[PDB]
Amino acid sequence: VVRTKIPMMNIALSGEITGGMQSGLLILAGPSKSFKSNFGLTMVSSYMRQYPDAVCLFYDSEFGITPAYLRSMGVDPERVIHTPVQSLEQLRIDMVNQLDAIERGEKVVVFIDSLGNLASKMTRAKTMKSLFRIVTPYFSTKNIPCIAINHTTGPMYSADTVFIIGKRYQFVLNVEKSRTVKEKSKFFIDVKFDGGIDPYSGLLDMALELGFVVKPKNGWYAREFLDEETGEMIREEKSWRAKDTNCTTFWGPLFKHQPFRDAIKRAYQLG
Amino acid sequence: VVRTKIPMMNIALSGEITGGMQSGLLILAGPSKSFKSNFGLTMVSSYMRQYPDAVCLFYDSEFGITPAYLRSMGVDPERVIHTPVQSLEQLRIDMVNQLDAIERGEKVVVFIDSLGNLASKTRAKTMKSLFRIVTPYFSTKNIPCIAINHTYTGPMYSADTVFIIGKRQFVLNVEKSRTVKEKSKFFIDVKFDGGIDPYSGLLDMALELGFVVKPKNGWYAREFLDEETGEMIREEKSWRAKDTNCTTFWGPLFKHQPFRDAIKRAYQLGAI
Repeated sequence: VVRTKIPMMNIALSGEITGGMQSGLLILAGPSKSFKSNFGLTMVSSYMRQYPDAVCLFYDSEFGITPAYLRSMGVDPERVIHTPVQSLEQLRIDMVNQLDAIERGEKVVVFIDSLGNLASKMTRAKTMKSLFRIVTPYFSTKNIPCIAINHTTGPMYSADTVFIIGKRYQFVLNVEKSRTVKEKSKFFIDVKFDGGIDPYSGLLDMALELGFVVKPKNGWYAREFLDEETGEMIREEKSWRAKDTNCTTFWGPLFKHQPFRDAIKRAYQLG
Repeated sequence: VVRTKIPMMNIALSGEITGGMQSGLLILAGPSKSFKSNFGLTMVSSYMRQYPDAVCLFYDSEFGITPAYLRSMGVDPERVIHTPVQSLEQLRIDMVNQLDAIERGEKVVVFIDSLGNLASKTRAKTMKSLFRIVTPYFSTKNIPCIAINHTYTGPMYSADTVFIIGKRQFVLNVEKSRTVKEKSKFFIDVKFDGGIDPYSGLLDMALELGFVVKPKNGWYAREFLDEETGEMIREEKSWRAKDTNCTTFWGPLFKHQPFRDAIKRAYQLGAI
């Protein structure tokens, strides 16, 4: 299990609060300036923190991510193998050579920033499709994740997972394709004006849908917990404003409440 | 006024919880990979947020801070005038030229990434002149300048404000300042996720000032001053450290004038 710091991301990835990223190709797609490559980097960073052992193969065609940017996202640049790329053909040739030099068990995350601005060498959609069909088996055989950014039967159905990200500050992530999560699930991702990626994103809304948080007064919020013995939802005594909920004293008891975790899996996780 | 989201850094800058950056040359110094430029970007970002008006004059000798990096720190790259520099001479030239072109009232923040890798064309003497050359513009035109200087009569005494940043989590030493006592130490944390913690140091400082105590080990309680009895009154509940990084914890303290005052007294130069 490789989970991130954002419980809403873990859900989008695995269907559960306690889940995380899988091996395979994940495409993060959407208009540019929606924080896609930051979400990508959060994932790379989590992988590299879980495995001090790991390296990141970083195929770069944008040149916006530098050592300083990586450090601020908590990625060690010393463990990043940087390959600038100017075409899909070159992307394919270099990925295949490196994926082939890797053994099952080695920790390696692939991050591609970005697919949509690479020339084949018109025939772009075709070449992109066959790049995916060529690299995806390696991801699965060698058991590694690959996160690809793509600024907006199609090529992206050769991927294992597709997130489409849009503007609702506030982002909506739409699960277009997944092995683990119901297609078309919508998750809310907040990015603060300081460019800060809220780890409490979407929790309060979701808990409100799932019943585990209610609203005694307008703009006030209360938790409700299922008592196994009496089959009733028991409110807490206390009432919170929305801003006081972004804290572990608020979320911690719910995250620990199995019914909350189960209501999330049942709402989102596949088969 | 221009405060930031990290109170500890509003205290380092101005000696109080409610203050922030002022006009002048601020140097951020210390070993590279200490989060100086993030720390610097945080201020550039608050300045530009408070003044949707403002432009950033970005003097760049490192090329580590790209448009994307800027956006992720909340600076709009469209409002950034980017100037590559390869020497102090060249940097002096462009700064004087662009500083000169500005009328008072125009909002401008200067960010220099960085100073220590620039050849002159006696490096330290060339540096001191540049400062003595540029700093009158900052005061006249009322603009802040944040300059990064990596460590691998000194010129730094020609700055208005010097922060030395090192690893303790980092410690910020105020080496020179108009507003806070010299040698003040502040704790800045950066979490595993590259997260610039806005609760940096507040716990240590409150423990120092006596507004937080430890009932048992690993537990923390707030104390408030009953200003009529002069007594320090504990709150009912205790909290582990991790429960404290929340507005529900710090908020009633930030509202409590005795806590605000204890902070000025420990950090703000008395004569303000």
